[PDB]
Amino acid sequence: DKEAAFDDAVEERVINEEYKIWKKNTPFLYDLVMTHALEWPSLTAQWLPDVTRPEGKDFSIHRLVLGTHTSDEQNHLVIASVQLPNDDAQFDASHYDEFGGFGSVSGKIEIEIKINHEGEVNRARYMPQNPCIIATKTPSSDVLVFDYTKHPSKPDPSGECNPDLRLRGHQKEGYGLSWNPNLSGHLLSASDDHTICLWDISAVPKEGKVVDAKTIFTGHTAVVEDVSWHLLHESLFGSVADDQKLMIWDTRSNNTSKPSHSVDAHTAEVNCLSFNPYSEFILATGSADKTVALWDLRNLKLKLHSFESHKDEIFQVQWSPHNETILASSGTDRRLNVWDLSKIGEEQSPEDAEDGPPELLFIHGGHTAKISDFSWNPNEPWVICSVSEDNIMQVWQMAENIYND
Amino acid sequence: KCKYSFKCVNSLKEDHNQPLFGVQFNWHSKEGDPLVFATVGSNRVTLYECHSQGEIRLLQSYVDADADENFYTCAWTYDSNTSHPLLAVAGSRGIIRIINPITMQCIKHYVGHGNAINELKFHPRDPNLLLSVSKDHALRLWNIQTDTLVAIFGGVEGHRDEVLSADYDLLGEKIMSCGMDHSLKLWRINSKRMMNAIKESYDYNPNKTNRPFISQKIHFPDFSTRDIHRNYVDCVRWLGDLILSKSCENAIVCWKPGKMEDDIDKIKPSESNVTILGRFDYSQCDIWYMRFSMDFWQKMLALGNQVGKLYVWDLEVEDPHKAKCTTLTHHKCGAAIRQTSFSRDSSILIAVCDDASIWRWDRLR
Amino acid sequence: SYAGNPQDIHRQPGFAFSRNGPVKRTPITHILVCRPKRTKASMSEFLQQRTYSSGHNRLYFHSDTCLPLRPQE
Amino acid sequence: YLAVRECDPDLCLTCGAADHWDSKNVSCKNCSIQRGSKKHLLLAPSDVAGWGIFIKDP
Ligand SMILES: [Zn+2]
Repeated sequence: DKEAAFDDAVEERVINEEYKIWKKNTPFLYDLVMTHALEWPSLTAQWLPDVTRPEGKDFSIHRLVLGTHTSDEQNHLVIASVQLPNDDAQFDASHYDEFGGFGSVSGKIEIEIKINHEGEVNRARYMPQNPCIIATKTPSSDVLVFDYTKHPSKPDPSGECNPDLRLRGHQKEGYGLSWNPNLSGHLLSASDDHTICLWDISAVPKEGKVVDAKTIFTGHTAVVEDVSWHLLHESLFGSVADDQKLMIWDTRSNNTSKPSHSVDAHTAEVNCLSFNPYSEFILATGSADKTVALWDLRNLKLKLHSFESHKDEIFQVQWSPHNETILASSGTDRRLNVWDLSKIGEEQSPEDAEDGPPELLFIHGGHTAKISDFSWNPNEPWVICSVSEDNIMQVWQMAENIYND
Repeated sequence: KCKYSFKCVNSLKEDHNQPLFGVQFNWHSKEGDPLVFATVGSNRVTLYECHSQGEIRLLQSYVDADADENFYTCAWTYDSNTSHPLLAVAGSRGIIRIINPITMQCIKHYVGHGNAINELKFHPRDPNLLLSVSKDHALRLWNIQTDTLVAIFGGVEGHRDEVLSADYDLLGEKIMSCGMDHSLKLWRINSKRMMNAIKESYDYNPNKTNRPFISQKIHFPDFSTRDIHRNYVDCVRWLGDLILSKSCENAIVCWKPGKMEDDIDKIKPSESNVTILGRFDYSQCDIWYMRFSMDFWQKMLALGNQVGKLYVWDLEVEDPHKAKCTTLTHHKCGAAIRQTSFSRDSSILIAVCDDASIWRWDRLR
Repeated sequence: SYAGNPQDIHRQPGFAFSRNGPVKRTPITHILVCRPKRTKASMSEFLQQRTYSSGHNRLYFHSDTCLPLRPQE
Repeated sequence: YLAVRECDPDLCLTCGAADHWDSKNVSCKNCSIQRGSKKHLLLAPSDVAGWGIFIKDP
């Protein structure tokens, strides 16, 4: 209706004003503020583990996998390289321009390899064991696996580049993908066709254009939105779908219909799931009920401190690997809330209660559209790469001053 | 001496109390539908709907006071596939807004002009073509259906200065254009290239093509003249095959291009002599940016005056206009009239003032 | 002002910022907070930015007229 | 260069001002303006005032 359109316009105006307000709290809450606007709109993010800090160049060679989610103009797959201020940050150093601590000019966000894609790029999950290979999800029934080394750079004015490795196991459009850090290969994808499909990958055949699905997990009644493995144990993973069940499935269980863990864990739609390597028991999951709840593997029936801070469906959750009791979540409410456990179930001052739950520690509000993906940096302590639907990729580090003394 | 007699019926005023420039009737309303007219002024545009028995009522009002906006033109048109009237307003920032009173919401905005739009007219055969004369020393033709710039009239030898106003021929084949360069240069739309461009714009799709629409820059006009008007010209009409352009000389000269016996459609571009045939003379009409609108039947031509008087003319009797005709005076006419509009049936005439105070008249009929 | 795609700033009414679908744009990178000093409270603070940018972060126009030049063009 | 001059095609022969007329930029860098080859420029609202030209390539 006309009133609905006017309300949406007012909402967009207020979102813009809130984002403008949030931009001002960059230094007092973050260590670095790096936001890059990709030409092709970003739908996913990742952090390559490559690093290089040469003498005389204090920056570290950091690579991040961007995305491409425009309708159809020679669809690509962007891979760029970024830097880091390092210990010698040198904010001014009387010579900042590149800066005195890292590259602040010329190739700040320069693109290294741009392999052409066929359709849309949903996820850009790579294999940490062999960072050369990168998998992609497309609206078609097949997945795309590329290689930024073998494929030439400087794309020609053409399209439909052959990735030499297409994983065709799905039926409808997909939106999930995850690799196995423990074992090279073993990529699984959760799609919209009420199921999650996994590929063996690993030692894929040379020029393996046609790749069938090694395994398919069809146990959720409603549409799935994420599928993530377990860092500590590679023999199980969790499947989360719109059906009110953040199910966890153990691999090699000879049961593709009944998940090992069948606890509902919610009364509404659920669209996110992840765990923590340092804290194996900690496992945050996102949901439409705006009540993302931490769970323990040993005791899942009992409900721990449900972080009552979301306001919409949550599509992406991830706990910080380096720390011990740090978790985070993001979804359609365009907020990246970072949880905490030390303050959970403990007394607090009335101001702390007014600010929110003590367990909720950090919340990131630097998005205008729905959050597509977010991930911590394996090398840097607090650097996080979060992306939205407004073709904005954000690289920032949560301030560690709160964890002082 | 004339056979017409209009009488004042009703009048009103606007909330914003600012000068009103452009006022036109809804000629596209057929019989049975009561007359409806619009008016502009300041940052708040207003409509009106006056019934019989000397009663005027307000239908709708709008406002655009978000920024320092202004409005000058109130060209009337309609949508063929929708069949609701539309009103065109532009100025200040130069954005052309197509207001839809039926749904009470703007339909389209046009940007690209280097300054404020001064006048607007609509093409008779195809009601979706708008003649926009911008102040950036150029004139442009807009296709409303596709929202594309059909042609940019002006260039190497076109529109040395701002084009104040422009008109259309009776059949829509030849286009006149006055301006501030003391020039009555003319751009025909009769060339085969004009037809090709119009057809391409009709079957154009900006989404389909990556390249921008190839507008036809008509640098060289087909016919231009300077000697007719010593000063800048701000009004022009097409009395059949003749020209009824008007300037600040308190006269609307009725002239014909070229010699006497030569056909107008066969005039060579190199012609450099003009002849004057008619000239309607009044007084106290030396202000700038004021427009006149004649009746559809061409028997009536009216031009508002700054003092407050009104003039009507007879343009159908044998030989060009002569004698003195008659003048219409209102009891409460104190401001400056900037535009006048008749109805499709020659029975209703409304004159706007410099305070958005419409004065509707009615003929005996 | 609007912090999204500059292409939607001049779009026609009924379609500007309507979020109908993906919109192509030019590449750009922004840096404004280099490194906080983590200093202490100072009264003189109560009593320059020099941001870093790269690439194209605006909407361009055609030379002939004021028609907005698309990134695809 | 001392005289601040271009390279005449009929005089400066082996320099590169005459060979390969219908091609890209010649070896001699003192012939770009004679060939008419330049760098692409764009138009946008200037961050200072009015319009400004932003070069597409470094
Ligand atoms: Zn030489």
